[PDB]
Amino acid sequence: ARVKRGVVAHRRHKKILARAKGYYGARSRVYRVAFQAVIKAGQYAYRDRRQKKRQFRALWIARINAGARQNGLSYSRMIDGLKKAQVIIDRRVLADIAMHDAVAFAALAEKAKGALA
Amino acid sequence: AVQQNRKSRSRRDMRRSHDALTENALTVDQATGETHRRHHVTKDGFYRGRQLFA
Amino acid sequence: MYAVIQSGGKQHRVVEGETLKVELLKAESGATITFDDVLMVVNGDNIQIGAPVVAGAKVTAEVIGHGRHDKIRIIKMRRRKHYRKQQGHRQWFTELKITGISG
Amino acid sequence: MEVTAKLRGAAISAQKARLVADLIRGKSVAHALNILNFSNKKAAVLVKKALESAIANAEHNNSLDVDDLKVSTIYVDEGMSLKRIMPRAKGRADRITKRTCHITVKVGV
Amino acid sequence: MKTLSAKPAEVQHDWFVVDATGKTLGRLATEIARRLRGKHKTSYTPHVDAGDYIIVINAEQVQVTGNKALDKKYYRHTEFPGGLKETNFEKLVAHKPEEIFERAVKGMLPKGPLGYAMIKKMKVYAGSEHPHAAQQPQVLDI
RNA sequence: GGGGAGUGAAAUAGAUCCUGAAACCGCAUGCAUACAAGCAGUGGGAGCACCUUUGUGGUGUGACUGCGUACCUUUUGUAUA
RNA sequence: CUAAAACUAUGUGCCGAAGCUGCGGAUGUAUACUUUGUAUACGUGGUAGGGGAGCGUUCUGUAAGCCGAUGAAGGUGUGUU
Ligand SMILES: [Mg+2]
Ligand SMILES: [Mg+2]
Ligand SMILES: [Mg+2]
Ligand SMILES: [Mg+2]
Ligand SMILES: [Mg+2]
Ligand SMILES: [Mg+2]
Ligand SMILES: [Mg+2]
Ligand SMILES: [Mg+2]
Ligand SMILES: [Mg+2]
Ligand SMILES: [Mg+2]
Ligand SMILES: [Mg+2]
Ligand SMILES: [Mg+2]
Ligand SMILES: [Mg+2]
Ligand SMILES: [Mg+2]
Ligand SMILES: [Mg+2]
Ligand SMILES: [Mg+2]
Repeated sequence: ARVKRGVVAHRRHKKILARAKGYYGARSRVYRVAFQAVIKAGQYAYRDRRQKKRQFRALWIARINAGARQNGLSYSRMIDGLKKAQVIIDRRVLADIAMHDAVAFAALAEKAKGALA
Repeated sequence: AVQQNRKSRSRRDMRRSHDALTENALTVDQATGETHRRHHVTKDGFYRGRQLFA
Repeated sequence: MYAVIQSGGKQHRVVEGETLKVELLKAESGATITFDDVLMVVNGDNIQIGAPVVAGAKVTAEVIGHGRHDKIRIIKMRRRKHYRKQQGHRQWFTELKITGISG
Repeated sequence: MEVTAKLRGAAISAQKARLVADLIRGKSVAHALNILNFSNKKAAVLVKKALESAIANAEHNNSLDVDDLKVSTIYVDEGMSLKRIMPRAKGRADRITKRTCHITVKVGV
Repeated sequence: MKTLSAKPAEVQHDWFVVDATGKTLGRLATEIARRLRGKHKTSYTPHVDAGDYIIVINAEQVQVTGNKALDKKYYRHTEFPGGLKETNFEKLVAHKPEEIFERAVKGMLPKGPLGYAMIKKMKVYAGSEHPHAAQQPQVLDI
């Protein structure tokens, strides 16, 4: 039962090289280099699934800060005031309202201010 | 004495970006009608109204 | 008409006719669900903010179907330690369409 | 419609012939013939042979007019090498590859 | 829904003039850089230049506290074997007040193509007059 | 050496002649690229081009941006120069 | 950076991890009743190393069967599980 390694080996190399399209030089042509390139890409993607949620929350907090400082507060005091008024809108929606609807955001800032005083 | 890394195919084509050829100065001798290299005797021995080796 | 609703542990800002994906639901494809824990309603310089809920506000939606997102590939590796591991993932979702916002 | 001519097995390397092929790509047939006539390069003779053959094919088998023709396509490919041995100093031996090319011309109006 | 980025084609930079007479240098530089980057706008996007233009006038009337007018050193290297060059704050302010704001503000910005493109919107003039009267700047009381 | 003609079911079955992969090397089209510093990806993300529908679609490219020093072996311990 | 953007003392907020909570999914062990089906609970970082369960490859029987010139194996793309 002599077994030849021609078809399965060729298909494995082919599948690894099909996942390396767009890479530069030997990284999309040479199996040894493309294999390390695909593994490192998977590692990077695993770590950036975690980092994406931090980056987006930082962006929401910055936009809410910009919106609150036009209404007379800092981010800290608006978030504290909204928590003291039992408003539970999260930051993803607050940043949306800051970026698209200035009147409703002024209403929210007034509610927070009233809660603080 | 020798390289430590092979040269990418891009840096090898970047060096050859000065390797192109140019044309020569060719004119029409309407004394005879033919094309010839400017300032040179034609293939059959004509130049500016004279013939060598008739 | 821009209401704010809760679903699947997250919050959404919706209008009428909008189609959106949320986490998997138990409801049946073709049924009708109703969100009656509404956080804010804006109808144009008329703004109802819930503390934490707007009292008599309704948002109705229809279940179009259930599906899966595209495949994600998880790769764990430890260099120089003889350790590699790989996994696949597709996440489930329910697709809703917003029918009415009461206010 | 393009009319083709092939010159397979030229005894020159493709890198040397590509320089002459770059000079006439896309030009009128008479202008390219002039360029090739007044060149001091060795690849110019082979490229002129292939171009003359393509013009003759276009006018004989396809019956086209010549003053309207153009060098629409031209490219050079590599052929098969000849392997030889060169004795070096102190008993060492080097390998010499003698290279070949294929010229392809396509003439069209 | 999702968080949208600002489109560069929809961005609108505005023009402001700020007077520097009798002002601490760094406490002005932080405001200038915050306006140059666009952090005061609710459309702020870290990969988009949504900032504003600033004009500084009377750049030679800016101040430092303590003993820094004589003791703060500015350095340079020409990249020749001994080419380190040194100057003062007070020698440099009576001779090139544009470079003091250049350094103070550029140190407070990102370091890459977008940071190079933001510093272009700062215009520093030593005297009371600027040439950009056609742009209609506003008086920003920083 | 080729282009027609002709044979043959087939001529990129034409004698280096069944099938005809990869490394490597060209020609053509689309997009990007000559003020900007590093394992070349990854998370975002504008614009353009082509398909298509009246799209919160598909395909290619990727300005700008956060993070990020190959693999194996041997070691107390390696981006390791 | 100088009545600080330093130091000491006090207070009120906020940011901040793959920690914890929320929502969806997989899996190990033990238990409870059907009597094999789900709940409940605790768990699920790993080198040397031990245990368990699988994919694919060539060949023999099943096979004088089943698919194939209305196109097999092989090669090259696309879509999907
Ligand atoms: Mg090239
Ligand atoms: Mg000898
Ligand atoms: Mg064929
Ligand atoms: Mg063959
Ligand atoms: Mg440029
Ligand atoms: Mg460099
Ligand atoms: Mg050692
Ligand atoms: Mg040692
Ligand atoms: Mg280390
Ligand atoms: Mg080195
Ligand atoms: Mg907190
Ligand atoms: Mg977290
Ligand atoms: Mg955990
Ligand atoms: Mg769970
Ligand atoms: Mg484990
Ligand atoms: Mg654990």
